[PDB]
Amino acid sequence: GTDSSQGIPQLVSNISACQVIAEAVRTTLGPRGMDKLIVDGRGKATISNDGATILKLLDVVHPAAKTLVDIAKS
Amino acid sequence: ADEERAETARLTSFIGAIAIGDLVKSTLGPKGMDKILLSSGRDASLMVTNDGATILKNIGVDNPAAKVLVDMSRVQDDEVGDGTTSVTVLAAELLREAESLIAKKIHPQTIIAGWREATKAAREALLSSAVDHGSDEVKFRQDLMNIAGTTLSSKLLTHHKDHFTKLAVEAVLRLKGSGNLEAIHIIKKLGGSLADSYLDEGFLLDKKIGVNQPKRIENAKILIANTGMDTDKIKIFGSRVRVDSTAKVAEIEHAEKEKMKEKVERILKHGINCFINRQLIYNYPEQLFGAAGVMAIEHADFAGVERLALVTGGEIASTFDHPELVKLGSCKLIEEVMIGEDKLIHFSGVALGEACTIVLRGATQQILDEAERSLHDALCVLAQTVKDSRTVYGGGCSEMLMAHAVTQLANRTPGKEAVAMESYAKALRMLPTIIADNAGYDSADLVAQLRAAHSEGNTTAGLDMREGTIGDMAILGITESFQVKRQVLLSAAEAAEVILRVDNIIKA
Amino acid sequence: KSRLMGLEALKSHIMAAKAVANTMRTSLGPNGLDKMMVDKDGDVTVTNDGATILSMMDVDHQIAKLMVELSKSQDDEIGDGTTGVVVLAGALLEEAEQLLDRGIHPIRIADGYEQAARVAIEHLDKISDSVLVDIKDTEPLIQTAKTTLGSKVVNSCHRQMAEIAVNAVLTVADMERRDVDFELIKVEGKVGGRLEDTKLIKGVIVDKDFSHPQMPKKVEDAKIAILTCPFEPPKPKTKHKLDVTSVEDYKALQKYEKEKFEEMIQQIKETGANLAICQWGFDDEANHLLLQNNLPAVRWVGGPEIELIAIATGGRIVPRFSELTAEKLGFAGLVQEISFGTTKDKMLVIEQCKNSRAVTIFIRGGNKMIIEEAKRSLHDALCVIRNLIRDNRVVYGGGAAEISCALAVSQEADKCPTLEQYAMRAFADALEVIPMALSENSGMNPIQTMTEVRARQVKEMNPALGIDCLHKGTNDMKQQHVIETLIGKKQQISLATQMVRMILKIDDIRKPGESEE
Amino acid sequence: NPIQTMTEVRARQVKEMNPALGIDCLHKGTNDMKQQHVIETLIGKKQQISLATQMVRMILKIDDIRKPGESEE
Amino acid sequence: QFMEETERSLHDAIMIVRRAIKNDSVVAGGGAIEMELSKYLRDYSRTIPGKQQLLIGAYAKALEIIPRQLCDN
Amino acid sequence: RDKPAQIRFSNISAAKAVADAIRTSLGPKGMDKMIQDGKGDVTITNDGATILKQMQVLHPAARMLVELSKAQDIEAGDGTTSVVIIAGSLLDSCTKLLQKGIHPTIISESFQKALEKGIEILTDMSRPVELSDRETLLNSATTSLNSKVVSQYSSLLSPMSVNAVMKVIDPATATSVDLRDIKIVKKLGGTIDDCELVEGLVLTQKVSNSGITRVEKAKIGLIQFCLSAPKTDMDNQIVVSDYAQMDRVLREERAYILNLVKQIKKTGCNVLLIQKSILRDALSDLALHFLNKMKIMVIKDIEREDIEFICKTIGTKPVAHIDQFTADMLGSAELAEEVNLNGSGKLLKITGCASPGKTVTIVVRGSNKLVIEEAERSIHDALCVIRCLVKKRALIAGGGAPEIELALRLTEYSRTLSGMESYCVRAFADAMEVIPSTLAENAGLNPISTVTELRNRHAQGEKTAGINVRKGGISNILEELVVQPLLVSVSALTLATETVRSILKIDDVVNTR
Repeated sequence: GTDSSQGIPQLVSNISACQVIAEAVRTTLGPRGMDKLIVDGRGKATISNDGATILKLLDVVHPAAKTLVDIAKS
Repeated sequence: ADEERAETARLTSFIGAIAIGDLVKSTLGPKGMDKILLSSGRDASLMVTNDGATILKNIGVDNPAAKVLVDMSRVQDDEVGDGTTSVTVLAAELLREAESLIAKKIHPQTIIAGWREATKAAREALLSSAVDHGSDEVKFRQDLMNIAGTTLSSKLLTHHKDHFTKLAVEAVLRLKGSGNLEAIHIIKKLGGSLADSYLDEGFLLDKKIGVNQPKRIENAKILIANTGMDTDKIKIFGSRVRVDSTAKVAEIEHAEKEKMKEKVERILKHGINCFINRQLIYNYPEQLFGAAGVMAIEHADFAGVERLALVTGGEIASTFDHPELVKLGSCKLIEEVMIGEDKLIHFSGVALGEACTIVLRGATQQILDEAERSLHDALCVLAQTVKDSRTVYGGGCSEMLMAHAVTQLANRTPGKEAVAMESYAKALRMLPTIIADNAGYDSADLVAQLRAAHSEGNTTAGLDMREGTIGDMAILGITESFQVKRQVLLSAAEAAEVILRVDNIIKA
Repeated sequence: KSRLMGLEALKSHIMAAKAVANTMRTSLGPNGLDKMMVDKDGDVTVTNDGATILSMMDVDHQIAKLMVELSKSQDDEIGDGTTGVVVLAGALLEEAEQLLDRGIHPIRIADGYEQAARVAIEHLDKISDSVLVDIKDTEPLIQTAKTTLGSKVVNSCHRQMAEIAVNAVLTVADMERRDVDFELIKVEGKVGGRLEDTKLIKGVIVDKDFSHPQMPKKVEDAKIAILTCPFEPPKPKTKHKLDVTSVEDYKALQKYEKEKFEEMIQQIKETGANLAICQWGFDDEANHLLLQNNLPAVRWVGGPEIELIAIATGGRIVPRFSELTAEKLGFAGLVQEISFGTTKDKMLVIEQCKNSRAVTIFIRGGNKMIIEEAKRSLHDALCVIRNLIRDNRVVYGGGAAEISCALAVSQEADKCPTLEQYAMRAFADALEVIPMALSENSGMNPIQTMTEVRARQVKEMNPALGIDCLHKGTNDMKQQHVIETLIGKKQQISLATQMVRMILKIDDIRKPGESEE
Repeated sequence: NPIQTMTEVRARQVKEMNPALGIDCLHKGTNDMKQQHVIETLIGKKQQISLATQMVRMILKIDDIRKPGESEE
Repeated sequence: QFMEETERSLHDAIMIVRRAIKNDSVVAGGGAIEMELSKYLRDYSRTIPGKQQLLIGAYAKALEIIPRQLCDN
Repeated sequence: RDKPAQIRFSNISAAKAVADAIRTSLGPKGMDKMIQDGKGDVTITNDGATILKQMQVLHPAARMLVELSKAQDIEAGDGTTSVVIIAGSLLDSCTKLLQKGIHPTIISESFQKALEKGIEILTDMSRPVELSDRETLLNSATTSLNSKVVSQYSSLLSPMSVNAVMKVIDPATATSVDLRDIKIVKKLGGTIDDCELVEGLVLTQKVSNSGITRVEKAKIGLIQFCLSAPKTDMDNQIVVSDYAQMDRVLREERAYILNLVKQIKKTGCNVLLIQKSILRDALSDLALHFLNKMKIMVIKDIEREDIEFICKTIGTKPVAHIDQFTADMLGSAELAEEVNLNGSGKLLKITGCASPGKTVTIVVRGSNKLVIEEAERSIHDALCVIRCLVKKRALIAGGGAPEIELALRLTEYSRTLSGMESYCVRAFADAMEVIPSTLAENAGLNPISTVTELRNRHAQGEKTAGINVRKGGISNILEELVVQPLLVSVSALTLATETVRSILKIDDVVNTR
């Protein structure tokens, strides 16, 4: 079949989808700006302080997470 | 994968060697309850085993802790002899000692040193009550007898031990400076005798010699050869590939009878009537090998020719080319002597001398093997009797006495490690405990009284625990080389202490 | 998979890197306790060697892999120190815990440990910085090749293991170049030898011996015929490989290679090289000819080895039987098979007194782990020795520097007003595991044992005297000849603090769980 | 060890008869009832004898093991 | 494990040194302008609103969170 | 560990447990047992002797008894239930005294001196008869042919049971009369009155068809060779792609062999026993056609029994291929006799052959194996009974009845031993008198009257008498026509002795893996 959802439950989930992701890069980016060891595969363990790389590395399960990648990657 | 921590690494260390250490325990010291090996996993069998090394590999040794003593005890019996049963129990006795110290949380360093410290001091103490019974060669022959007396003990043999005592004695006597283990040749077979161990003239050999070929030979001078055939000769012509049809699968087998006949001629170039091709032949070959006048006698033993390569002044080598390459073996009469319904071609006219072949006729191959290690150990330990006439008194009469000073030492000698050294001087006396109660005696009045009876200097006084008593070691003749006592500790000494200090086990 | 951050990812990082240190700190030092380690392969490995533990260790928690790395770095250059940097990590790791538990920020904590490590490695410089030549170094080398080979279980009764190392880095690499060649030093070992069997070979020992000793077992200086040519089937890459079953082709072939191999062997005798090393070596049929030719020559050779026979001997390369010329002759000082008194051990030493470009330090022993024990003995001995033969800069060990380092750091921590004033002082705290575990390895109560050294360093203010590293009763470091390359502690420290620091800098974990590979 | 210890005067019982000697009651290293001087009124032992089987003889008395709902009540 | 962090300085600098080349117009780094802007913007939260002082206030403050994070991380 | 504790019981348990339900024995007791296995397969079982051999037992000390079951067969052939039933009796004494804390080695020690005491008192109550005296050979076998399969036929077998022995028996008292001694061979066909004592070495064998030798002066063959022929032992010059070539290879085969089969006969052979194995097919069956046409008995892939006896009693050796002729090492034969009675069975009768002074042959005949085994099982024990009289003379009663005489007499010596074992020696001296009571076991209700009456009245037979368990009622059991040779039960003691003693020797933990 086909799935769809509207309005605040979706719309809050629309903004709920996003706010989860921005915390990946949250404390990152700097000298005391943190650094991310992100292991997205069993023997595949990746380290970046940049979002775009881990954005490329991480899975995007949301249109938000999808719509976010380029924005930061921009 | 896996990282194991000390507690299990120590406890599994404790349990396995202890679990295996008590397999032969009641069979150790003198004879208590025996040890039945039930084999239910790999087969269905009722088996009786007092041997650690037997018991070791039979039950699963795959416990890495068990592997240690299984290895260490095996190595020890394989070196000094009858050490497996010891070492398997000894470090098992040891593991219980530190296990309290471990429970007391005594520094792993502490127990290591103190035991190994006391390990010296006891073998040191073992060095004193070690007494030369072999000063005089006849007393040494008597030393060889009592030392072999404690070796052949505790196993299952009906009349067999009597042949091996003198023989482990005689293997030394005629050889001048070592015992004969290899000059002695082991033949383990089922003959017309339910119990026999005897001396083999040359070495007997099994086969049915039928058909045309004369079944006896006289004035044998053997041409010693390792080269030959079975159904196909090794030569330029030894291979033919032809099958184009179903008749050929039948025809291909007939041309096999072409390959046997051409070598029957080749033994005739040397003209040698006594020629060992050490590879087998059948009656139809015996039909063919009886025509020429140069016979190929099949399945000649390697060590039996070595047996001959010793006394005859001949040679044991590989392959063969012409009679002068490998020196001609010579035996007065090669004969076929029937034991039961089966006949045995017997290489004879050569009796003992520099070497011995020993044919054991038992009721079972089982009774044949338990005498070998008995012999094998009594051979080696009587080779220990050679250099060291010292026999230190058996029945653990050394153990308690080894434990005597170390006890008295541990108080004095360490101002700390007495924990280990006493524990050392403790575990030494476990072997007497497991037997003396199995004896019906009260070990508590054994390991310590009789200790301070012999350890304060009546050393002949020792365990006759097959009477359930104190017993006189020299009088019982139950004693064995001082060299059989030390290393069985030294193996077992480290058998324990390895897994003691093992604090982790990584697993792939 | 999941994002793990902060105290979550902290206690993620904390487990194994702390937990792994425990078996290694119980393995710390010679009094360090062995560990039987058994594979799923049925294998059994008894290891007090953390570098071997880490190798043996396949365990999870990627950090627990990163130590398998980090020991190997210090393993080659410094030699010893593989295990300590690991057990020091978990020290300053748990040490880092309660500062965050205090509320000291994850990047506050690491740097306080980090700059305080500068003082440490700086304070380390105060112990002994000496520099000497090889022939002087051997004394501080063997006194350390006591410890190294000995902390590797039986230096005992060996300066044979000790002083061939004095030659090893020496011959392959200069003193001052300090370019690490343990790659040029050939550490070779053979079971069936003895630990009392150890040998320096400045050239290459090739295990393959003369086809027959009936042929001369001594080839003269050089005149080695470099041959990549089949005298047995050269696993030739082109064709379908089939032997013949018929007597017809059985005779047709046997006359064929009797012609070529002989005239090959004679062509070798023609090239003027009375040893023929053959990268595709000798079967017996060529060897009868070779014997019939009375030409000393070498049977099957490893492919790169005949090349290693070139470089290590300075040997000029004759590539192939097609390139043959009498001018190019491989170098061998003397070509002979070597039985050491161990006859089961037979190699053919190509022994270069002229051009030696690979120095074979050849050690022996009764069995596998034995020689391995002796190899990693001979390995890290020389590796510690390589520092000291280059710059012989010695700190005396067993926590004698730790207090010494922990002292200066501690006050200077307080002197720094920065938040890390705690962390830098918290830094000086976890240094004490080094005598601690060693104390308990040596079987002593550390908390007292260590402040002995403190009371020592309160007085001494230098590693000289110390506690027992060898559990010998003389509490000493200098005098106990506990002698550690002053480079290595600086190495070892910087390795611990900075690896952890990135572990501390990485608080952001995308994993399905706390740890992962 | 009783069976052991019992085995001893047993041998005596085969060796000797009705030992005025015996096994140590005092746990003396020596075993008599003489050296132990353990001797009881040849009444009392038989007086004691009278008691034992009587009890078993008592427990059997009648066929009634039934209870109204009263047995020990 | 210390080496990675070093050259990223080398790699970053070039990128932003080149970035300093590419656009020569350059301001203070490290979010210096945001607070000003955060002020400057919700200054309109005084100036803008019939409504959206909220929006202008909420717009103004979100600037600061990046370096505030850098402050807080 | 408590395992040696728990298992030694579990050892004794499943040993004794299975062995306890195993006592229905000696008479129409209980009700028939139809066994359908743990795999669900129907068997109908009865008459525990077979059942003892049928016995399929989990647990090892239970498996110990199947052995122990078979142990009595070749030792005696009588009282196999005995050694099986009394197996629990030793197992009894174990636990009770193990409970008592008696060291099981003492209990293990308790077995021999008992076994030393016990079998002696059986010999002390034993009833002397002879090994060569046809009447004493008859009577023991008679009672052992009375309740065994055939009796009317045993009237023929009892003397042959005896007549076989006087050959086999070596002069007067001699260790003699083994199962290898009397040669027991089934013969297809006839009946039991066709079962006859056929003296010397008589080789039962499958000889191809007839036209064979029934004629005197065989050279009895042992032949490891092929007749060397096209498609037999000799190269075929003809390859077959063709029906003219394929018809050619068998013709050259069959036309050739006809010479060797006569040459096979030319040794004088009325027998050549083929090698049991194949050289290719070994001897072609097209060959074996013409071997028998020259009157030479052939069993291709000969059974094991002939090969040995002919190498043993007759003493025959292999001989050269008849292209080489033979070595005349064909054993002594004056006849190859192949008899069909009922018209059934093919045989080799060798008389005029080497014989040890033993190897009498009995040729056991019947319209089926039933009639055959009817004679066979009966005569065999009757031999084995006489065999026991040979191996150990005198007599004891049948069915453990004398063991109660022992129990009384022994318990005293058990008692008067007054040792650590004496207790055990007393405990097991009392574990005998159970056996007649415990065979009574399975049949019925209002039950228990006779149990101790199966005991007491014997104990009140003085030490000389008790109920006859075979025939019924009290007499002097030892000769009532309730009898077995003295040898029979003294083995049952010994046999069960160390088996149970081995259980006391079970310690720690054993499963070989």
